[PDB]
Amino acid sequence: MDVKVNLPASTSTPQPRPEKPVYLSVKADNSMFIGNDPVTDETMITALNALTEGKKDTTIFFRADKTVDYETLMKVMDTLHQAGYLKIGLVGEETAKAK
Repeated sequence: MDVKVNLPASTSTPQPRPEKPVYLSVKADNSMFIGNDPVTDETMITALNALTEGKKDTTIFFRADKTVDYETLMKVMDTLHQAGYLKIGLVGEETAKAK
């Protein structure tokens, strides 16, 4: 008793490529979670470039959880700063200060 069986199957579905704004969202001690596109603090740059095709000339909103520490915001800033990003909108924050 022996026979070679197979599981043939195929499905043709659409694949639209719409355009939408870039919105960042972080939570916990330090965890990035984009809309249906979760990432880490390590692949944050690589992933970002893979999604925005490496475009730092786009107004991206930086949404940081209310449970973020000073060290976290200091790392993300210094990281995105050295990695470019010269146009990052500050969500829920439009106030300036100097002294």
